[PDB]
Amino acid sequence: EILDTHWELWKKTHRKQYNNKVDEISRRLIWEKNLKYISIHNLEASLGVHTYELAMNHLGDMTSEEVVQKMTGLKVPLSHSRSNDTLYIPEWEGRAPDSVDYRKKGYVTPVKNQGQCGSCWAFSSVGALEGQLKKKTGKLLNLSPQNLVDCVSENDGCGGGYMTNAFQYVQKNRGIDSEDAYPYVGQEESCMYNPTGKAAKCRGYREIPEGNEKALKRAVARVGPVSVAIDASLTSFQFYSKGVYYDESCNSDNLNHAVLAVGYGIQKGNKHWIIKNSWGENWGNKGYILMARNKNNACGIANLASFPKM
Repeated sequence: EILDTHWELWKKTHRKQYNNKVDEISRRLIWEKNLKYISIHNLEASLGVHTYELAMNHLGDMTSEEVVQKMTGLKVPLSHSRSNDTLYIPEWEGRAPDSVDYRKKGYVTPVKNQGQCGSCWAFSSVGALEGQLKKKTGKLLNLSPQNLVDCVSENDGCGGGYMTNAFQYVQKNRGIDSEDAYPYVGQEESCMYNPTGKAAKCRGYREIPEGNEKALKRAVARVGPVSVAIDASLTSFQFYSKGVYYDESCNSDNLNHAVLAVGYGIQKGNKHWIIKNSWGENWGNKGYILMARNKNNACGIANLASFPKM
């Protein structure tokens, strides 16, 4: 009931300003809605209606359609399907483990905050484009998603874009800078790539078969981090916190987010997919979210995946 005092706490805790009480008391009202949702959901879990738990994050004030409007970025491109093309990837008749995590392997890097910009496409590519720089150079550094943002003329930069276009670019341009020499700002600028700061390179990419969650599983185990696309326009997704994630409402045709599969595995009876995100370290479980695996292609986890070849 003392929500009055707390909202302030949750306010100060973050960078909540709200200049002019106009929107102030408004966002706070929405806060109560979400907070309300969490309460219910987390109760339906204790009973066993769901298999995951939710909690408040720096996105309490915002709303579902909002984030899906200013913190996504995916831009499903034109046709490409073939299943025998040049960039297609047909795993070889070998064997795949039972569970892998590319974090314990130091193949992944800390999570960042794309911010209020459709930099998901760049943050997603700048992730797999990293896991390789480790699996070939042995040294893992943090590339720059900004680089692509204001350089990949074929992508709406802060306005939207795809991944197979970044891999293509980073390559065709002869190299991608490094966040250490081109800092992300989250606003769209002028391509100021500095060759004198090459961090990685590309020689092509590969599109994982369409739908094959099995192909997704082997690719990650044989190649490493894999840039994937998903449907992140659900309240359950936005307030995730722990446990495997599965909402029977996620759509396989509404792809609006691009994340990174840092491996897979099973947990407490349910399989899963370990995914790194770009919504700050506060979101979910320190930045990653366990997404149901081998469960009818939830949120289209294996609908539009791909990775670069260093």
